[PDB]
Amino acid sequence: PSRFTKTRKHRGHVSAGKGRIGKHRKHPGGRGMAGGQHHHRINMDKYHPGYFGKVGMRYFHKQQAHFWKPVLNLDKLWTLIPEDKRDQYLKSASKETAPVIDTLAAGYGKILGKGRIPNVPVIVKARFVSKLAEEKIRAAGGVVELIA
Amino acid sequence: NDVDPIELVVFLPALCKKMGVPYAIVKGKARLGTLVNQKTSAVAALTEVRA
Amino acid sequence: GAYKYLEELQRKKQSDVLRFLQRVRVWEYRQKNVIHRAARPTRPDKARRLGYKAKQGFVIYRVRVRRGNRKRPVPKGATYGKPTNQGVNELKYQRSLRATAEERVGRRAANLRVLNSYWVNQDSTYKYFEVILVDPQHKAIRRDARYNWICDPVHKHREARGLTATGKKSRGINKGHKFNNTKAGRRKTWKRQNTLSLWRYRK
Amino acid sequence: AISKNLPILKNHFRKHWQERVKVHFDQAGKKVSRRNARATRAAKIAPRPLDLLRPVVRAPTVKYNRKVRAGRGFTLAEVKAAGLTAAYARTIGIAVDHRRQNRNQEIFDANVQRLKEYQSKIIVFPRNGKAPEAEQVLSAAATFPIAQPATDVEARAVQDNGESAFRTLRLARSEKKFRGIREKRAREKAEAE
Amino acid sequence: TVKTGIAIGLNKGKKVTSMTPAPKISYKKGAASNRTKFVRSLVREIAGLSPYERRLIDLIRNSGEKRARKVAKKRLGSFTRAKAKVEEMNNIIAASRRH
RNA sequence: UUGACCUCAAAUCAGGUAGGAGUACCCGCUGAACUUAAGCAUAUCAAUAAGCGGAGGAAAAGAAACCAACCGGGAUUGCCUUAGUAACGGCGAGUGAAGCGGCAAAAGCUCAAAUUUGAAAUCUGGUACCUUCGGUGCCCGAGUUGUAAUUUGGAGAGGGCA
RNA sequence: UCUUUGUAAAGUGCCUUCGAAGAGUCGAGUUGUUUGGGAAUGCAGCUCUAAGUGGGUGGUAAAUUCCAUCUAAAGCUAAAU
Repeated sequence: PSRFTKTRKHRGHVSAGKGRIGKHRKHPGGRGMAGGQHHHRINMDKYHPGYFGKVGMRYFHKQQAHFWKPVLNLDKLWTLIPEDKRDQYLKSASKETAPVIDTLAAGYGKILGKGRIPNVPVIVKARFVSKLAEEKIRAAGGVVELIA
Repeated sequence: NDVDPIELVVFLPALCKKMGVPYAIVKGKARLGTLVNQKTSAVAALTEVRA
Repeated sequence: GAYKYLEELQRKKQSDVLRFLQRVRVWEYRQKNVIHRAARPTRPDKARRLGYKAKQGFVIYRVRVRRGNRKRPVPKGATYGKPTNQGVNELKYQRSLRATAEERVGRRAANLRVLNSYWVNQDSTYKYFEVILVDPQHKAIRRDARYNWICDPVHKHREARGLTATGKKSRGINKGHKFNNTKAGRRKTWKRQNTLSLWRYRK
Repeated sequence: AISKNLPILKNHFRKHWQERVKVHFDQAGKKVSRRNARATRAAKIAPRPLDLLRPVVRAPTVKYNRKVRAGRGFTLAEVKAAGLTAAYARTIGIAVDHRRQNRNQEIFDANVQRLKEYQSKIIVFPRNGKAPEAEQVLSAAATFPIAQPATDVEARAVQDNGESAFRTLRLARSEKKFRGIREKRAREKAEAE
Repeated sequence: TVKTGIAIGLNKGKKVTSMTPAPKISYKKGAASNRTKFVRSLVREIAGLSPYERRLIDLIRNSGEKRARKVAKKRLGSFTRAKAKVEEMNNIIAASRRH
């Protein structure tokens, strides 16, 4: 709030913390990102490299739905099952009742493989999977099949 | 014959010819109107006649 | 129905018969006034589909509007400003000649609402429109509530506001991604997307 | 006018935004007015539920097709399957959509079941006589909440086949990428013997 | 066609059992009624041919279909506009040549 | 000669109607420049201010010649998001939406294209009466170059059959 | 209350014949403006100017071949604002 701002400590000091020689002016360097190629080149080319240019292709009418693909790692995979029944599922690890996890209904598009899923069989439902994720799922004894 | 604008009946002779109904371009829409108890008629037809 | 034949036959605007009719009609439209009442529509089929019913209360004016662009009214053709606006010739009016015709007819007969208007003919330096007018203060049209919506005070001078078929076209009020800027009024959308919507609890 | 390690802040205020700022002090006021409007509409049209019955439909796009939501209205095919007429449904308080089409059985089954359990849960006063004293409920949507479909069992047996799911995905993707060239080459062989 | 039941591919999409709903009377706005064909046949007989249309008849019947097809695309809007017009004029030439 | 009709007139004709004010908001048209770009011309300010025209309590838009590419949604409007993103731009300065999603509110329809053809079944106006934001009777007109009923694509019409 | 109000209308299931649906308009070219809309977003001027299983849209211009979704060139309508 105002009573703590240092302008209150600046009452009585003539230049108000802006220098006598500099004489704080209204717009000394231009306005906005002005002069990014002429006199602010060093600042732009030292702290924001790659600012100027046309890299890549122009995507017309980009809908973020097409690229909607939230990531899910195998370690985070077990968090989808509710807590009350997670404990009974890690124990009694059995092929004939393997928990099925609707990662898509949970809001995850792809299954990634950060790793170390325990040796229990889990049926994984997802839009996409990766080489290592499916290998580890098989290594745990479970299976992954795709949905849409 | 004096239908204004003329395109209202411009196709009637063609339409009559294709269907084969006899047609007569009579002089005066007022005559047609006065045989139908109106101001003008611009067209008149008989579909049935006493014996 | 004759109007089905009339509509298709009036579509052939370059046939010999249609050319002869428009040759004769453009002349006697020209020797009459710029704005003059037509005693009956010269395109009854077009008037019928645009809502003209041959009952007393409906009015048909014929209006003659100058062709060509709009020359910007600056003296000596000198527009003082940046060169991107120095252009005084070649500037195109944003309202169709149909819309200009409806406006001049409406301001001539201010006691009528402009139902619609339609191209009737055209020559080198004029365009010709028959403007469908409906009298809101005639008891015939006040009754028959199929048409009593136009005597509602919100519909007076709908051509000046741009509410007829041409007005909708000029403003680009159409459904589609082609009209994302102009869907409910480009000034409303512009104001909609330039407002700073601040809340009680800032977001 | 630019210095230090600060991100480039794209602020769109070169325009005279000050005349066009709209601050919503009336957020509390409009909420009270809206609740009053709901109160007066309910008092006006009592005892009908103050709102229509919306069908449960699947959301579009690949992102949201995992959630059902209240659509606009029941398609005419759903209304007749419930044994009604579109006009009659509108009067008794069923939202009807004429431009939506039913192409999914599961969605269609839910909606006709939604209508059937709506009819059995409403009562309609006769036009003539003493209408029975009914208590006004204020939310048809709440009385018939939108339900997520039950996908499958919580835990079932492993139906393994060694399909190598990822290899299927590459195979399907490669076929889609190369469908044209494999067809065109087959076409050239077929036309040139 | 039925979907493949996976998130990518030619027929990506969930397995559903469909309807094939009752066709809308729409999608038939372009369908030519019996009376409508009669009306347009009458108009062509009585109105005749438009100026460029006669030139196209001359061009298609003397120079060649391809060289008339290009000028129709210029004269009319686009290629498919020219395609429909040219195929029409071959029919009118055949109809007017016969009998 | 006399009646029409068509068009065009006049009337201190009978009955009406428009103008102007206000303009905070709204609908269009026209439309700058200062400014920014550390210069300046494209750009920006801005599809803004000023000018003009036109309404209401709201107006506009509005029931897809839509969005999508999905297990599809379903008039319009507004808010949160999308998103300071796709994209535009001396690709410089800067500019920059929309679909989906949640919510508020939700309401759908009407003409023209059909012959009633076994009967213009329609409507204004004058006049008389009355229970008068009007009704009835009679009359003059308008109207067949088309007024009512019927259909508006979701359909619907006609013809039987119960 | 009804001599006002049933030579009444409305809804519904078959089968059949159909099923008309908007032109200087869409669209194309060029010009100017405008847009985030980029081989051209929209509008406007001029020239050209259609079809009816057609037409429009499907955010890269064009041709070939399909699919998907709507039905323009006529109109009205409360609320949320």
